[PDB]
Amino acid sequence: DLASLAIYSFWIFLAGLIYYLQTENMREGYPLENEDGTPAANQGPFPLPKPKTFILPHGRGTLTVPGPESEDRPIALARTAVSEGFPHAPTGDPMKDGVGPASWVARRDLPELDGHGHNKIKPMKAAAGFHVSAGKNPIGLPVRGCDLEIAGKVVDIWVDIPEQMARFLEVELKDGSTRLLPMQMVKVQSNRVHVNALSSDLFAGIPTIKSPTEVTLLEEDKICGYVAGGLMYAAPKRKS
Amino acid sequence: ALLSFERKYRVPGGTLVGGNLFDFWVGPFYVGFFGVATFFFAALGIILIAWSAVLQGTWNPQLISVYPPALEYGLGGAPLAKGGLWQIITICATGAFVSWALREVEICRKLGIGYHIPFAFAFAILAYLTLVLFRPVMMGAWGYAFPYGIWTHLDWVSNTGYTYGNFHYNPAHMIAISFFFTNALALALHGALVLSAANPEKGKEMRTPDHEDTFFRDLVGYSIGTLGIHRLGLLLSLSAVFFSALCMIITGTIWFDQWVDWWQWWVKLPWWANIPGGING
Amino acid sequence: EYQNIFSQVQVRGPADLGMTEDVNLANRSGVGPFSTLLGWFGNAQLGPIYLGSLGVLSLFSGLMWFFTIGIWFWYQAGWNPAVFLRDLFFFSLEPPAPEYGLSFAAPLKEGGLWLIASFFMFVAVWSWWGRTYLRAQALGMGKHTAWAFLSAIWLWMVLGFIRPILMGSWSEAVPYGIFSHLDWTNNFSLVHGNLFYNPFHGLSIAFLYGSALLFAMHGATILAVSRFGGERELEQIADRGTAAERAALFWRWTMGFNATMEGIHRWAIWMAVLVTLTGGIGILLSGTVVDNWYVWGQNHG
Ligand code: BCL
Ligand code: BCL
Ligand code: BCL
Ligand SMILES: CC[C@H]1c2cc3[nH]c4c(c3C)C(=O)[C@H](C(=O)OC)c4c3nc(cc4[nH]c(cc(n2)[C@@H]1C)c(C(C)=O)c4C)[C@@H](C)[C@@H]3CCC(=O)OC/C=C(\C)CCC[C@H](C)CCC[C@H](C)CCCC(C)C
Ligand SMILES: COC(C)(C)C/C=C/C(C)=C/C=C/C(C)=C/C=C/C(C)=C/C=C\C=C(C)\C=C\C=C(/C)CC/C=C(\C)CCC=C(C)C
Ligand SMILES: CCCCCCCCCCCC[N+](C)(C)[O-]
Ligand SMILES: CCCCCCCCCCCC[N+](C)(C)[O-]
Ligand SMILES: CCCCCCCCCCCC[N+](C)(C)[O-]
Ligand SMILES: CCCCCCCCCCCC[N+](C)(C)[O-]
Ligand SMILES: CCCCCCCCCCCC[N+](C)(C)[O-]
Ligand SMILES: [Cl-]
Ligand SMILES: [Fe+3]
Repeated sequence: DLASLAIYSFWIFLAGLIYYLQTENMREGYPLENEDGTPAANQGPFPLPKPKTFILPHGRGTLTVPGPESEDRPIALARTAVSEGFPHAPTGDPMKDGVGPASWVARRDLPELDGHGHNKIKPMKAAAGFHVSAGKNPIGLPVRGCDLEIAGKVVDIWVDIPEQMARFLEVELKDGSTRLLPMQMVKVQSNRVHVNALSSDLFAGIPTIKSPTEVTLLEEDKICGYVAGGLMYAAPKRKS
Repeated sequence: ALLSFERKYRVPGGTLVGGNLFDFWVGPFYVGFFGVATFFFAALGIILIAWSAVLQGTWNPQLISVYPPALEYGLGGAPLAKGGLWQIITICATGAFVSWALREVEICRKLGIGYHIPFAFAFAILAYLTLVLFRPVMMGAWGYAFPYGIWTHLDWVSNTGYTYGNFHYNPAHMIAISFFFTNALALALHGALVLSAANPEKGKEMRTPDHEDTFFRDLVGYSIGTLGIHRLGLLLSLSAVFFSALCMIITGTIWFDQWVDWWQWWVKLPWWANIPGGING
Repeated sequence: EYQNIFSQVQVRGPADLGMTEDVNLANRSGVGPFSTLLGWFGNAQLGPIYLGSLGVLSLFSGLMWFFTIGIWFWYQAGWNPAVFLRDLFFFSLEPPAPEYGLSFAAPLKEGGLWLIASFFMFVAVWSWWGRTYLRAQALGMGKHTAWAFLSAIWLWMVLGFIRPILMGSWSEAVPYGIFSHLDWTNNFSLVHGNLFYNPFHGLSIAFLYGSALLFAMHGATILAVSRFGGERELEQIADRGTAAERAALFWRWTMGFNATMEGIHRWAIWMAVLVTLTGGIGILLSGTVVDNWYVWGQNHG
């Protein structure tokens, strides 16, 4: 009867869809590897999808996935055990070396562009005429570290123009240079900005940006990686 | 086996209990203390269900049903074969769910990401504990809880619902359904908008978030934005489940009459209670 | 540990007239106000809306549906504002009696008014569907939003049009009222031997619950990795960052498999459309092919 046919039909379709969907979600990270980076023997029952090619706007060419995968950076780790499945210990300083929670990815060393091919993220001082419309203005506040030491002062907000939101505070350090801090990793308070992730002594080691009026996808990943790594790694120097 | 980018993240640390003792993976799966706890509670729980199935005399998944204790046992223990298995299985289940949440916390810590996922999951756990713990304990018997069976649990929804007339009239239940329906709309639209940008008309360049924001203003005159839609989805789905628990915490306890009759609070307000015509009078 | 549910600081710039591409700018409004209130959670900017011919056809068509029900509700309230407010939930514009079958010949005071209101609603939604397609074409984007909105139209079409026609009466359709459409829903279940035995109703629920599960998971995930600019989903598709990797590896380590930043949105659109897709089939087969889902359930066929 027509209803039994409909439901048997559906289950067949649902199976093909789950298969279609799984292969679609294998366009990055695959094929699987051993800890040494050679391709693993057992890959699962799902094959790699046929490559698709995004055309990136603004003359940035194409991406084709799945494509060849390399970290394009050295990984300062060493095995802690003689078999698969154990942690790999940082061989250096994991914050400086950019491993574990301090991990960054070798993204294009260009900045994200808006629809019109202008930079997405500008310091607010070069954004006509972006102002703080609500909440506390963080500009001029001191920046405190998790060791409850002042590390610097906020001298600008870096804003997303097309989404009109604050993305970084630019912080001036004891030495006169600046760094960016993710907006998502600071507590703006009445009288200071508090940074839980980093102690005062680690602000110096935040990666710096090569141009003062733009930040690249690479630089973004290094900065954000380094700050998030602080939660694990600057834990000795955190109070409450 | 590892994803091409995985090795740089598989560093030590982040555990809440055990230090480096359970700090390892089995294939893709992180373990941790709470990994072992999950396997314990889940293994013991599955044994107890098969044991329940033996006593009941059936190995059919569509028939196995583990029932609470009968109402006369109140909030005491009952014999294994007449509600005690359900009680032990309910402890095991609560143990595996809370273990799973805390395992997600250890993974959050290793990866240096926020704790939004286990926090969100904790709302699902609360809903389950409303149905099998909080409401039965306020009503004074484990018997008011739902049975563990594929069709018998649906049987319970129908009977519990129809006890209070047509259950649609629960006003918390009304709000809850609204949030479920809205969340589905929001997920459809979010999935569609990202895909419409990444996968534009044949031969064109990838659209930008500007196209996304523009599309929604053109359509309905507002776009909530790329951070907004993610906040909105978390809030719509967590709200749905909040009002779900609330609609059942109040049913049996502060309200036990027909839900339809609750709505007379509005109709009988004194300034229109007597005015002739309309549906009421 | 700030959690990024609400913004700590708002910044505003000149209002955004949006991308142009092939959009006819003649048909766009002026930007409305900003909203500090909205601006804590999402964007502050109301407007501009694009109202072409199809927008106004839909919007005029759609208000006529709303006022047509509203005028009947006043009649029923005997034009008394106090009664209208008291019984607002109890009023109902019902379809024509089974007598009139599929005829447009029933009087106003016995479902002819329901047909008028329905005709307006039919025009309203279909014009609005054409609008979701055309607004996307103009920006050169895929028609995902239109094909997904079709899934919802499908259930609405089955409930009030297709299924009423196959049963052969407008009385089988859904009344325009608050409590009355709840009763219809409850009564529908009982007459068909309990929809919990309708296997399509069961899947419909699985997907409606999966939609809640998956948007909880997805939303929570993006907020967890918003500290590496995770919300920037298109540039993470084009050029994978630590946000996409940590997002994927959270889920790999939890449950043994994971998504891509693009692939998760395919999970998303499908989880959601399958609600109204299985839904419509379940309702369409109810009373047409299957009298009683309990009885059908006993044979499985
Ligand atoms: C005839 C029946 C009545 C009715 C009687 C009831 C009764 C009784 C109840 C509801 C409840 C609900 N009703 Mg009602 N309801 C009716 C009609 C409706 C209609 C409709 C369109 O008609 C809708 C949309 C709803 C919708 C709803 C929701 C608001 C709510 C259930 C969601 C929930 O609690 O999630 C919460 C989610 C959970 C509890 C799941 C938790 C999962 C746990 C944490 C993890 C499990 C892990 C698992 C074991 C692992 C498996 C192994 C892995 C796969 C490896 N009802 C009719 C009129 N309704 C329920 C409610 O509000 O509950 C609080 C409820 O009890
Ligand atoms: C929420 C309010 C009601 C309720 C009302 C309904 C109604 C109405 C329906 C269901 C249906 C289902 N319910 Mg229920 N259900 C309730 C609470 C639960 C709980 C729990 C709190 O422990 C569980 C595990 C389930 C599980 C189930 C599934 C068997 C089924 C589809 C779920 C789904 O797709 O969700 C979304 C989740 C996913 C898509 C993720 C995958 C989850 C998988 C499918 C769960 C496997 C469960 C497995 C059988 C448990 C045993 C395995 C153990 C390891 C031993 N329900 C409460 C009491 N439930 C539907 C059905 O078809 O029933 C026969 C249906 O129509
Ligand atoms: C006593 C009641 C019966 C019951 C009788 C029915 C009947 C009858 C139906 C359902 C349907 C459903 N039931 Mg049920 N159901 C029961 C108990 C449950 C329980 C439970 C026990 O907890 C749950 C979770 C559900 C859940 C569900 C959903 C999965 C499903 C509706 C999907 C949907 O998104 O529709 C919501 C989405 C729409 C209606 C689409 C609307 C789209 C249109 C185009 C929107 C136009 C808007 C208009 C222009 C107005 C604009 C206004 C403003 C601009 C905003 N039912 C019991 C057994 N149920 C439906 C279904 O699919 O059946 C299989 C259905 O017809
Ligand atoms: C709060 C919003 C929604 C939500 C959120 C949510 N769920 C989540 C998460 C989040 C954020 C996770 O991180 C977690 C996950 O891993 O996602 C894949 C999860 C999860 N939600 C799940 C299911 C689930 N969620 C549901 C609901 C919802 N989850 C909400 C709608 C439902 C519904 C609607 O019924 C189900 C079925 C799992 C896939 C997973 C949790 C897995 C887990 O806890 O694993 C550990 C335990 C086991 C492996 C099994 C233990 C077995 C028991 C000891 C015995 C059986 C007892 C049980 C009572 C049997 C009853 C069965 C009968 C009713 C048929
Ligand atoms: C206060 O006064 C004002 C001025 C504001 C007016 C008052 C307005 C008020 C009070 C409005 C209230 C409206 C309400 C409560 C509406 C509720 C509607 C609901 C709950 C609808 C539910 C379901 C609807 C469905 C399933 C309808 C399906 C419709 C169709 C599929 C269209 C079918 C079309 C038909 C039959 C006509 C076909 C004819 C031709 C020629 C093609
Ligand atoms: C409820 C449906 C969701 C589950 C779908 C099952 C997909 C399993 C995919 C496993 C793939 C593992 N692998 C080897 C590719 O990494
Ligand atoms: C969902 C749309 C409407 C949401 C509006 C909610 C406003 C919240 C305001 C938060 C108050 C500001 N604070 C103290 C969090 O910085
Ligand atoms: C979520 C619903 C939002 C609807 C907002 C619609 C905004 C339209 C702006 C119209 C502009 C007209 N005017 C004179 C105020 O500038
Ligand atoms: C996007 C695909 C996700 C797959 C979800 C599958 C959930 C299984 C639901 C089982 C319900 C079966 N039943 C009893 C209605 O026939
Ligand atoms: C009936 C619904 C249950 C679906 C559960 C499926 C869980 C998928 C687990 C994937 C792990 C596979 N593995 C070990 C090869 O990576
Ligand atoms: Cl809440
Ligand atoms: Fe997203």
